[PDB]
Amino acid sequence: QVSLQESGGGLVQGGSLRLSCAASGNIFLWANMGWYRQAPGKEREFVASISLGANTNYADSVKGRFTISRDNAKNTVYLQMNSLKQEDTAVYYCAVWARYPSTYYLGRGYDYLYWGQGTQVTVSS
Amino acid sequence: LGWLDANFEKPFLVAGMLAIIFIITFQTLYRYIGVWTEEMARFIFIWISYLAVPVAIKNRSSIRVDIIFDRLPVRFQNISWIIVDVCFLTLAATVLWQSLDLIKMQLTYPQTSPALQLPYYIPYLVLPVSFGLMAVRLLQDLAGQVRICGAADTVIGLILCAVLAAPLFIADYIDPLPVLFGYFALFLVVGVPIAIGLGLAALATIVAAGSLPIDYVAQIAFTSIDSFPIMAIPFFIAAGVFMGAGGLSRRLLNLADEMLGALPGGMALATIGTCMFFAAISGSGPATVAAIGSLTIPAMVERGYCKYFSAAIVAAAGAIGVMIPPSNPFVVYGVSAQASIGKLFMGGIVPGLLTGLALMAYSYWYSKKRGWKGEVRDRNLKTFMHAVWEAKWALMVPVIVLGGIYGGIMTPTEAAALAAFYGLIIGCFVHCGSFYDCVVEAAGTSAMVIVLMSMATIFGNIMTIEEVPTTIAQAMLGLTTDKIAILLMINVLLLIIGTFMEALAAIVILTPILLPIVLKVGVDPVHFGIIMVVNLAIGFVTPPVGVNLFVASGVANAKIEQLSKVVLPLIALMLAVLLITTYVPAIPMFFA
Ligand code: NA
Repeated sequence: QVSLQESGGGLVQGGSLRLSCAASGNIFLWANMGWYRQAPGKEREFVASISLGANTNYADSVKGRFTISRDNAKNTVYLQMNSLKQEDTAVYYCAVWARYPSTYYLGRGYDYLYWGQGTQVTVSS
Repeated sequence: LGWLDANFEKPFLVAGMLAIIFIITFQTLYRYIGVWTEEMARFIFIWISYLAVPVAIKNRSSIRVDIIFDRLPVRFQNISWIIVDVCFLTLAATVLWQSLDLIKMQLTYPQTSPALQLPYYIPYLVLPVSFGLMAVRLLQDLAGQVRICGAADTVIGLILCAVLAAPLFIADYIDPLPVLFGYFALFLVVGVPIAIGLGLAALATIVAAGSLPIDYVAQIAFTSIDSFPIMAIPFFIAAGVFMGAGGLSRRLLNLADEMLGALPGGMALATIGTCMFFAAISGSGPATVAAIGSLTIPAMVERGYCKYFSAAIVAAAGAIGVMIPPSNPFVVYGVSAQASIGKLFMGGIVPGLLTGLALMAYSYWYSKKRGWKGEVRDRNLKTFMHAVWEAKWALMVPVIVLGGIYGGIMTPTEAAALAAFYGLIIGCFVHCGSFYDCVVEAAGTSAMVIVLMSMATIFGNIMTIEEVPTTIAQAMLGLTTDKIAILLMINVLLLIIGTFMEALAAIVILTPILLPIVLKVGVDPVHFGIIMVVNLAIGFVTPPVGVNLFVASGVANAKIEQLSKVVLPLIALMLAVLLITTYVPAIPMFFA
């Protein structure tokens, strides 16, 4: 079983919250890791993702603002959130999925993301 | 109907290949000058990649491991060919039937693409058509073979395939890995092309073990190579082909002679300077040996050098082609490992220079020892500038590929596309039937790699589903935990593999397994890439399967058993550069 345990979450002043998420389980190492933010009255959108070979993919709004890294030894994904603004005040979910899509249907590939509980990231002024 | 009986597919490869070169190039030019176009190119690129296979069966030019095929008699050589067609026909039919059903289902529930808005059943018509054409070309060659072999041989070939595939259906369930590896070895050993050997191995596991639903194969095949980074393979291969056959290699060889012709052994120093200069053009080793070995080897023999030493220095000197960017193995690794190609390319520069310096110093030592000498000529600033001006077209390409990638101006696949477009421009306006034939050769060559990657993705997926990367990782850590002791074990393993397996085939098979463990102990994913490529480049000139020796031996009509001895000192000097890059990660990754 997999139980992600997001860490470093909490309210913020514009400083950085430097989110960290660590995966615990029998697995050796996740192929992919990423972050999704579900703003209030909104949808669980996409924040950032890092491949096994360290190919980082960011959402358009996040481009250049958040850097995502990982520690393969500790099995931890970091989201060095920076220059945060009131336009970004959503909860953050730590997502991790395998290298290849788990299911295919009508010629498309789908990923089954494993999810962390999340950590409210509140920002004022 | 002779034109359709032989050259039916080729017009489409030529038409499509030109399109994706123009489409991606135009996309890049407008993008830089300042989005749906990529979707079109990716769809076409999938079309030529699978249309080009039917050609590769009629030519009978599929890449494969024939270590024991050559050893076998002629009779057994024919039986091996009928088995290859039957096996490759079992794969082709299966992807045909599933591809049809997949299209029938897609018609029931329409589903459009993001940008083009095309129904997904349109771009997927490559799978039924291409494996439809593939199956007939197999039937033609199989019909020809049975005429060549006879009735006694044919039943021997067919019955053997029946016993080969019997256990998959006889037993309700068999362990996934033994079937996956057990069959992959058999197909690899018999002679089946590597790309197909993977596909049938994965296909056999799905049947006996049911690792994935059978319907996944067609969907994986199209989706596994639906990415933009993979498109840099055909672009680079085309750019090399349109320029390797040009004859600019002679212009470089003159420039290399100008620089290093004066010193003792200056001829052999010129050879290495040429291969290094031509290493920034071709992304392949054998492309470099052939493009330079054709010229320098006859010249070296005439000047007095032992032909065997000329064959040796050219084989090793050409292995730098895959190190200095561009290079296929990095692109195969960047895609299979999902690592940064823009970093792997800059990674291999320093190992490439060190290998060349290593060889040049040894050549200088050998020449001075044997009294060999270069030509006499009053080279000066005037002559050097003249030689530079002549090879300008050759020296313009490295600017584009490096400046585009290193400078952060262009994606690796964008820079690859501009190179092919440039290769065409210099491939016709500085040198129709030949040009048409070349374009078929580039597309035929690229398809040899993409089809391998698609079948590898199915293969890699079944391995991951069985937690093989962890099963290997746990064993290695338990045996030892030191990072250094680990990187030694990998480097040794690749060395043994390089004497028996192709570079690109090994990369796709092994990257899914080795990438996690080396990451656990803290090896950078890119760094492990440079190690893997440099460790496999040495595999070019290591017998028995010398990917570069064979080309050089042919250009010199030498004996591999004797050419192997001459090149052994060169292997050692490369292993010295291999260890330096592995255990001193600062310098190989000076840029990356
Ligand atoms: Na190269």
